[PDB]
Amino acid sequence: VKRTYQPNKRKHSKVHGFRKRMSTKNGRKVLARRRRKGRKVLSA
Amino acid sequence: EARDILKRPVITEKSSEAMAEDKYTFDVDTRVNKTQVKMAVEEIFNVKVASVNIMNYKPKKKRMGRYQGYTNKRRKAIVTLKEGSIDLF
Amino acid sequence: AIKKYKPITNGRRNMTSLDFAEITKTTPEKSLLKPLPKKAGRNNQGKLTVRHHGGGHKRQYRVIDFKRNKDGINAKVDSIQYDPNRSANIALVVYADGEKRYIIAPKGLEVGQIVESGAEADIKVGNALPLQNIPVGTVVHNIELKPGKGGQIARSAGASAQVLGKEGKYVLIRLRSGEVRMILSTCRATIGQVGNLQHELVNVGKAGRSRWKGIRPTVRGSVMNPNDHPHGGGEGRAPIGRPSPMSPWGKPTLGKKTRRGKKSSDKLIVRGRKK
RNA sequence: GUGAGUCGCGAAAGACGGGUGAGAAUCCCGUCCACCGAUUGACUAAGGUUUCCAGAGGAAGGCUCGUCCGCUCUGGGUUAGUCGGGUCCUAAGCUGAGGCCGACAGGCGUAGGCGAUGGAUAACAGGUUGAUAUUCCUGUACCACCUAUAAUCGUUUUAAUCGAUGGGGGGACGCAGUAGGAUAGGCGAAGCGUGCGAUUGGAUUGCACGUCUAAGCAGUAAGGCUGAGUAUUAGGCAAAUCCGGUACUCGUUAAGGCUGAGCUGUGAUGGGGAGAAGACAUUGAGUCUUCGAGUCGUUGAUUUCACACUGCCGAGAAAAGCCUCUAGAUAGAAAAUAGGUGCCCGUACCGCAAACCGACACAGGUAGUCAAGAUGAGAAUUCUAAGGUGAGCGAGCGAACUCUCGUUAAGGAACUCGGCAAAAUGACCCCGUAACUUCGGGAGAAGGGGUGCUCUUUAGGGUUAACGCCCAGAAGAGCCGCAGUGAAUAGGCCCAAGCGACUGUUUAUCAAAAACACAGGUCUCUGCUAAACCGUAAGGUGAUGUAUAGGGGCUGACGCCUGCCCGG
RNA sequence: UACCCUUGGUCAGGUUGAAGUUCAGGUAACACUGAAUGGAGGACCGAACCGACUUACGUUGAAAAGUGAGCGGAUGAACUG
Ligand SMILES: [Mg+2]
Ligand SMILES: [Mg+2]
Ligand SMILES: [Mg+2]
Ligand SMILES: [Mg+2]
Ligand SMILES: [Mg+2]
Ligand SMILES: [Mg+2]
Ligand SMILES: [Mg+2]
Ligand SMILES: [Mg+2]
Ligand SMILES: [Mg+2]
Ligand SMILES: [Mg+2]
Ligand SMILES: [O]
Ligand SMILES: [O]
Ligand SMILES: [O]
Ligand SMILES: [O]
Repeated sequence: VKRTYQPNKRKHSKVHGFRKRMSTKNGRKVLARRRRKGRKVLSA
Repeated sequence: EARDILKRPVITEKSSEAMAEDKYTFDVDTRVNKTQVKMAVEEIFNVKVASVNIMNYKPKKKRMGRYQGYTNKRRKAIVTLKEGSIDLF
Repeated sequence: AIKKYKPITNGRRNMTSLDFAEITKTTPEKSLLKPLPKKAGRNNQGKLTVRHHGGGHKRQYRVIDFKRNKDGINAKVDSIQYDPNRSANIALVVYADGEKRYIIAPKGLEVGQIVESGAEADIKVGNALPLQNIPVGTVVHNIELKPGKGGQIARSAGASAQVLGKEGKYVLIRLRSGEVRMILSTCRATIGQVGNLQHELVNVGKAGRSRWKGIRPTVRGSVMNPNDHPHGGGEGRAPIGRPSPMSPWGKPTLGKKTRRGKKSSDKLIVRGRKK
């Protein structure tokens, strides 16, 4: 087998990273929930 | 200025061997080019060429009160000499 | 011509391919070339719209002057070359002025033969000139429908149109496909059939030789399951139940007309024979 | 809690001695033994994030114990003008001023811009720590740049001279195949160091070593120039001494004109390296100041060094650096000399694994580089170097039963749903080889034979001045054993039939097939922002396409054939 | 995981020996003949690599789909970073 999640940075500091989120409407809303809810981390 | 460019000295067995060829080891404030250290340490002691080499370190972990936390960042800079020498000990 | 390949194994038996006797060099002119990524039949978006393309081999864009725009100036022909993206083999052309431009090859062209682009360039093979001046009863390639665009007509392998006659404005022409159209009097064209004639006797021979091009497979409809295609489903094999054999997207194939009768050139269209 | 002190304790060869310690099958030390060795070895990328090293500790973790660890506690470790990357370029793709579109959101897209797995790019050898090395020092080198200094310029023209943001050249690319020139390492020797055996015997007799960079001067094995030179110019948006064209003198002369290039010689190197006890007051006399002393010749030879050459066709990124041309800048440089200036990131460790993904210290996967010796065609196989490991429970007994391996006389598929499995065949050479056939094959058909060591005689071929060094045949004559490709790795075959023509793919984790596709055939659509299509629309595919072209349906090589019915 | 794009990398060793070329043969000239050359194939054996055919094992497993013994393809419609 090779299981899912053969990991990497660039595809993870891309897509789920910030500047994608804060370069898109929906993502800005997402961040609004992860702030309103309180969290020690974003983009992860 | 010299003040916020030199934060600490460093001493150890490593530096002790280092002082054979007239080397030294300081820790700087971060976000400092290599060159400012040269002209500034020059400014403060009048010692010079034997240019600098330098590194960084990533911050480790530590548990002192069973709560997680990290050490502080550390940029270490290694100074070496050709012109007299300096002792401040 | 086409040289049969002696059968040595299963995947050569019916094989056949060209001889390449109308070629003088192999490596092209760097300059006129131009690069070309591929798409595999799909959009600006990324979705598949046309089916079964892609998989193939890499290639480039050899530029052509279909306009034959610069007129009067005699030219010569110092080389032939090969062109993957079209059936029709292709010629290089040293103009009088040192320029260099590639042109689709008419059958029966001689290296060192000279070919013109002008009004007063009297008739031969290759020469470029309008339709009004040409006589009737002649075969012509690479007509433009419109002044100054770059021709769209008879541009593929083999023979080409026939001029049946002309008014002053507009001008008739019969195609291969045998179908008729009124064309402007002033559209630029040329004379002589196109080059390669036996591009179609090629028995491609083996599955890969569609992939080498490339194209890729197409699966039937009476095999799939009934979502993906209407004919599909059915225990065992599948007679087409419904009348009017359908596309995957409804919309039959078999006899249905799809010319949209509001188009402006429908007056120019007379005597529709092939479609 | 019960189950249960029961199943399990996660493939594997360890043993002994001496220490330690409160206490040892498990810790350290050594000696022996065994294992891998196209690897359980060595080097880096992704990845993880301090696991790295020293000193202590053993509460829990470790599938046992544990005086130990990749666990805890304290302390400490990662050095670059030249290395991978950025201040250089670019495709796919992403974003995209103005702009076109959409109920809002937002969607499309030009200009430009970001984005490497690719292109260009200035460095090497040794030493060194418990832990870093092309980063430190030691020596020797290189690129850009500034400052200082002069041997050439002379309207700032043109000339020395800068030069594009524009014009040009090249950079610049496929796949397969054979042959060749070089070196890597290996090989066996008549040069060097040590040492002569206590088991019968032997003494040219045993063992190990046999190097040296990048850089700069010369040359250089093989290739290349549809060629060199002149004049002109209907063109390369403006210009052009450059390109491209066109006409001529010289051309096939190869004179070798020019180009690029393996690698070699020399210095670098009266130096580093080094088999070296023949070296001490000394360190555990191990050890270190210390002196020891060699670079020869042969044969073998790549899968490394030119997509170079030839052939084929399925017709094989881009841009920049780099070199030129002018428009233009501008008084008027700098040869070779000295001196200095040279940024950010990363660098520790594991990296076929105990540290990554896999919930575990898990018998899985995990791209890439190097990859020695005998045997062999070979990266196959068997045994070993280099080096690394002894697999984190073991001691007893040697019952059932299960599993894994080996054997079994007589018979030989009777078992059986079915010769499932197991066994037999198996390498090299030689003889020979039917039906049928789309003439290619079938065909390794089948069947059958030989193969060991010694001695003698002989063919030979490559390599050399020759010596000898290699390579692999024949003939005879002999010896042994049951057995001579003595072990290991390596095809079971024949006949007949249906289905399918192929080779290929498929139901990831119960089906790999007679299914799907396939080249071919056929019908219908489609006259070009063509039809079909995704979308609301712009827009874009189709398509750098233009009816010998593109889309849809059905059938499935071949060749013999493809009947009647148009009422529904 | 499935396709597709751009860009790279990989595939020991051996066997077979077409087209074409050329030497003679041979014709009025071509067909055609026999040699030598040349090295095509979704060609043949067969390790890497890939895959999963049969069987045994395991089946509160070593593993939430593998191992061992054998097996098919391996210059192409191949594989994969
Ligand atoms: Mg003991
Ligand atoms: Mg090119
Ligand atoms: Mg070539
Ligand atoms: Mg890292
Ligand atoms: Mg493992
Ligand atoms: Mg070997
Ligand atoms: Mg019998
Ligand atoms: Mg029987
Ligand atoms: Mg078809
Ligand atoms: Mg094979
Ligand atoms: O094979
Ligand atoms: O094979
Ligand atoms: O094979
Ligand atoms: O093969």
